[PDB]
Amino acid sequence: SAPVVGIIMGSQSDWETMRHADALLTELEIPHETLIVCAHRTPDRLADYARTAAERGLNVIIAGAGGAAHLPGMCAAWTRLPVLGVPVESRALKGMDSLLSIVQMPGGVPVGTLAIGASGAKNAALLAASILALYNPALAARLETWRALQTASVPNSPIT
Amino acid sequence: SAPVVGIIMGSQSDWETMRHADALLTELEIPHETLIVCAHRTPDRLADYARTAAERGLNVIIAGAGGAAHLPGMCAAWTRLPVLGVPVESRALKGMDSLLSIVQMPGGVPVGTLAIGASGAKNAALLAASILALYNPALAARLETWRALQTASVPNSPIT
Amino acid sequence: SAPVVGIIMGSQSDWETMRHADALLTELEIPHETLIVCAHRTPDRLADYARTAAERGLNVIIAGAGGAAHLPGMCAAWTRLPVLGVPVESRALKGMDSLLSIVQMPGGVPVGTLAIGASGAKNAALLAASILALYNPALAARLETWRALQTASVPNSPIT
Amino acid sequence: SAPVVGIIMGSQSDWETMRHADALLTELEIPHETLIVCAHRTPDRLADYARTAAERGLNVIIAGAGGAAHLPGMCAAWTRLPVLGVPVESRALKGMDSLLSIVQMPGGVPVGTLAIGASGAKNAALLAASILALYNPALAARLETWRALQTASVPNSPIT
Amino acid sequence: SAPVVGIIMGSQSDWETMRHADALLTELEIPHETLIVCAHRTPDRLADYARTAAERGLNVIIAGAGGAAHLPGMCAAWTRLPVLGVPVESRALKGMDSLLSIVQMPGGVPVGTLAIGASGAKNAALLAASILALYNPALAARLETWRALQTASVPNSPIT
Amino acid sequence: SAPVVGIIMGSQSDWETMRHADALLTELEIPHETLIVCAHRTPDRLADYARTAAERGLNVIIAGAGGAAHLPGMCAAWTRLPVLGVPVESRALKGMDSLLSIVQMPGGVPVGTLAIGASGAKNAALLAASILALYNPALAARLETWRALQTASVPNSPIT
Amino acid sequence: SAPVVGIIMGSQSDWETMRHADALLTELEIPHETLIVCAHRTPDRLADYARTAAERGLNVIIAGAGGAAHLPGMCAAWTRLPVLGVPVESRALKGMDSLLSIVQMPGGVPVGTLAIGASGAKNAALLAASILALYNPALAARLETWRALQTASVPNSPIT
Amino acid sequence: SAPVVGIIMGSQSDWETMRHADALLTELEIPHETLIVCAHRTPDRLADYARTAAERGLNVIIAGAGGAAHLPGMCAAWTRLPVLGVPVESRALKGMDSLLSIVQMPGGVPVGTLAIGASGAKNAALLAASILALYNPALAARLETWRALQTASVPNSPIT
Ligand SMILES: [Cl-]
Ligand SMILES: [Cl-]
Ligand SMILES: [Cl-]
Ligand SMILES: [Cl-]
Repeated sequence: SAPVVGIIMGSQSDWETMRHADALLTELEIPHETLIVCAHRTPDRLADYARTAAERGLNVIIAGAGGAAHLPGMCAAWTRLPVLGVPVESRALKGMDSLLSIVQMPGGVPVGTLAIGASGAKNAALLAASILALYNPALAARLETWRALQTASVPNSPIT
Repeated sequence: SAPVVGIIMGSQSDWETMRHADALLTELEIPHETLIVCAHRTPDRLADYARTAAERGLNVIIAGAGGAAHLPGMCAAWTRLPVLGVPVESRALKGMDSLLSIVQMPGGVPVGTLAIGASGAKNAALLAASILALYNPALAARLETWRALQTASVPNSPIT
Repeated sequence: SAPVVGIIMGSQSDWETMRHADALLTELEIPHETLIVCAHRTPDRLADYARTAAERGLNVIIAGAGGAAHLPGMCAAWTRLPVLGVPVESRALKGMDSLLSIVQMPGGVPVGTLAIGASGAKNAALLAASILALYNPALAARLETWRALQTASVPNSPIT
Repeated sequence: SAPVVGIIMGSQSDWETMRHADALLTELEIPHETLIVCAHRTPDRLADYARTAAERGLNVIIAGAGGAAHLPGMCAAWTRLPVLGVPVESRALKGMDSLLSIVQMPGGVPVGTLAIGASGAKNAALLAASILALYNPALAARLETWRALQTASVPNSPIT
Repeated sequence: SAPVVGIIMGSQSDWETMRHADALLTELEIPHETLIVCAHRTPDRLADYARTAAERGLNVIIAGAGGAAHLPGMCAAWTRLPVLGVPVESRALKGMDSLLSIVQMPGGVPVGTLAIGASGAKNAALLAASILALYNPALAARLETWRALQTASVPNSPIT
Repeated sequence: SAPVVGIIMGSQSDWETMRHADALLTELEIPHETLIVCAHRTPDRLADYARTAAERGLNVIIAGAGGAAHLPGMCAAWTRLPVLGVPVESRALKGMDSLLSIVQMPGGVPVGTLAIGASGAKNAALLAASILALYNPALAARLETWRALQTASVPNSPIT
Repeated sequence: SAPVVGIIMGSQSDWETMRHADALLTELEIPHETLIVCAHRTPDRLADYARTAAERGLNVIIAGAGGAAHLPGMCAAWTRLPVLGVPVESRALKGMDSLLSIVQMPGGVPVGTLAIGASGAKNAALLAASILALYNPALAARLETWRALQTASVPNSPIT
Repeated sequence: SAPVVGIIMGSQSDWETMRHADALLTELEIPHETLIVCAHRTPDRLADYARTAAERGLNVIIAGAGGAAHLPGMCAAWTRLPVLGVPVESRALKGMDSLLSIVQMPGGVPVGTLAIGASGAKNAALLAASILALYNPALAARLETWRALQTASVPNSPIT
């Protein structure tokens, strides 16, 4: 069926991180698309992607980028849809540049930001799912089952 | 009308920041409740608030805290609703402690984090609006008007 | 005999760090328990653990967590017992997120925080021992012997 | 009555912060002494203070310092009593130098570290109280009352 | 005369900083335009400004922004002209977010970044002048005079 | 033909980073020279290099250094030419010392600073090319072709 | 008497900090000179000052600067005298840029670095005194008196 | 002959760094001693070492430590001799805790601080040599020869 979440990232090297978002949406049976869109090298591609997202039926955009990470913020500038941002870990500054470049958006143009790295990618997918679950009772039930299994699966003591 | 967004904050001192979220929801005519809930000083109040949020009809929770800011994360631990986190600027570390203790959530329990301070409070309310707009056409139109006015009102040159 | 110290951690991956606390309590013949309790994935488990700790005869809780590290702080919210916090080293931010998330507790709910990593785990055990030694003369004598041996064992010059 | 807690600080300028520890111990009626002891300017005063603390009847030492804050760590070097460290906010680096120079102790000589500033001073006194409460039933009851009042006094909504 | 340098900034609040660039270009008699252009609130205004800059006769663009400062980078995405970036000091993080989000550009789309604040604004105008001076002899002479006066005017001893 | 760009660096160990600047100038057929000049070990060599650069026909200087990185700044003190600075990644502080040592120049003596590491070296070359392209139509055409190919070469989706 | 210590600083604004070095040398009756020398705006003045320091009879140089603080390091490049560096507190980054750009010198050209701000200025003068005291018995006695008075004058308890 | 420089460090693991100081003193034929002295585990050893250093004929102390690095500062508290501090690189925080713990000494008790790691150890030795060279003409000549060879040995271009 048509995608309701869009996962976008600046480059192939981002995929090692963003694949965890993709996996989780697939696990929760959320139809989505996964694309490369680079804010600095393909800025017109980004403009077109973001401003047509709503009319294309997307409900949430998950965007990942590292370094001077402008992809989530510029996506949000062109869409009214909620945009979730994943800071990709950078080589020198370990994602601190990614984090600050994404989370520190000015008032008026939001990006809901998740943790640096794979955890943030997973949680962007989960946050997107909790948003969609507000209107989709079947997904809401799957998400509840997922959260309940997570809780039940935590062991009671460590292995030495 | 029954609140569909809950704004919670750790203390009265957070209100200077979180009032910007409250004002924005009011401007967009989003029914909401605005409460003090402290993860450390009132942990049972928090548990009850978060675990009953969904059955009370809340759709999104906005949570603001500073320092070792645990309020958004522990709220997300007890609800399947989307939780948006606002790092409140702390005295010594200028909200960097607030930011890291909110954004760096483990995979499995997300918090959509906004900028440190008033800007983040305003954006949490806007992000909450964009989530609700997915399934409220009248609100989607008002949000569209809000973003259009923001864009159109930016001056073309500085005043000296 | 019944445990007087509880060592808790969010996950198996924390054990590589927290095992040093366990080893030291065993060395000093301090009866203890070692458990996994995750603040975000098992928040009700945490609530029950912390609020029954005193009646179960625990005297000190040592809690380790990394990233948005909320386990020590939320433990302290539910118990009047002293809670000692160990920041576990995180991948991207090297435990700085862990450290700030733990040490920056608001006035009214304390967590005595130790160094990032294995050193902090060892010192949490030693700090717990110095607390217990205030009422336990045999342990006080063992601790004094331990500190004295540490001092006597420092070499006078390096090996080239 | 003879002091069971010693509060020491590097200088008069630290008092603005450490007075919060003094006030809390007084509120809980914990006999204590409040002194200036500087690791760098009065190192022999420090050596004598710390090495005689236990035989003088002290149970816990609370030590506050800023900058290259060596007072808590060197105090712990000379006593087997639990030492709690308060990072005082420094002018330039806002207590980040204070924090790192206190919390990052080597394994073998612990300092239980609290938050930067007044909050950390208050919490050091509370942590000291929770330690003493383990073997003083009357004090344990007063601490229970203190925490219960803290929890109950948190307002339910912000004042505008 | 037609502008050969464009100074753009995200908002009126940036003017306190960017006015130093404007004053310097005026002092050196470099024809320029000074405009407000916001990457997030006016992204289409930015796209148009940057993509037409060269055909409008601009030679250098100076762009100032704070927080998640995306203005210089997105400007460079759409022009082949040299873009110089001025990190504006932000309230919470003192321009460290501004700095990292401007300087850490991916290979392929450069931004020549100057210091945080007024100094960086002044230097962006001076750097723009040194670029134009390469092919404007009269301006090169005025810049030489400017640097010579700067050097010669430094006092030999402090005034008390 | 005679060099119009000078690439300088403090040591052989900088070459692993600065070679990317060299490669890009060669790709764009920009005549250049590549030298070692160390601000601290050969300060008179630096003084002579920088103050004769313009008369030798250089148009732009690209300077790379790490740690207490003073080579770009001191180069700029002695020339009126535009100086572009590349922070070389340092072992302990990952180039943060390099970055701050270079970008934070006082008003009056500019250094256009690029990203930490290989990306910054590549972009210094590209920034130098965009400066030269202002007066050199053939190079301007090559640069435009280069930017256009960069944009066209970005893939549309990632490889799993 | 001829100066044996040179105090140099980048600008008049540094004097608020460096006056503490000047006052201390005067108190200890160490003949000195106090001058403005800026690495970036007056690089030839710096070269001449540093290379002639030893033949002019100077024994120690104290150098203060903020931001990209290159003054101490470039001074050490041109003299074999010990150079002591004072990081002056900068507006945005609170002297962290000053600190890193001074302390992180390459092996081969040392700068003995003191604390950010007035404390570092005072300590640079004291460190210079302790160096001169090695071969001036009268000064060694005055320094001994100074340190003894410092130690003895520390109060025993805070004033409320 | 009797040692005139003392190199001290907290542990064997510091030797990997401090060996570079030792090597350089030996190269310059400066008689020295090299010892382990740990501020926290052997505080009385430190007190005795530092307060007898001058009467034992030492002229300069070089002290290295990592983490909460108190060895240089506490050494300086007990001696009037110049004390040079080397921040040893720490595992989690890469020596930033070491650096701040050492350099941020309060006014009145100086530590001349060098770079994090091997470079700082080498430069502590060189700084110690420049201090001793003020009174020792033969060493002064060796140091000048050493500095001159360093300068002459810098290559003119990199190897590809
Ligand atoms: Cl804003
Ligand atoms: Cl508080
Ligand atoms: Cl300036
Ligand atoms: Cl001070």
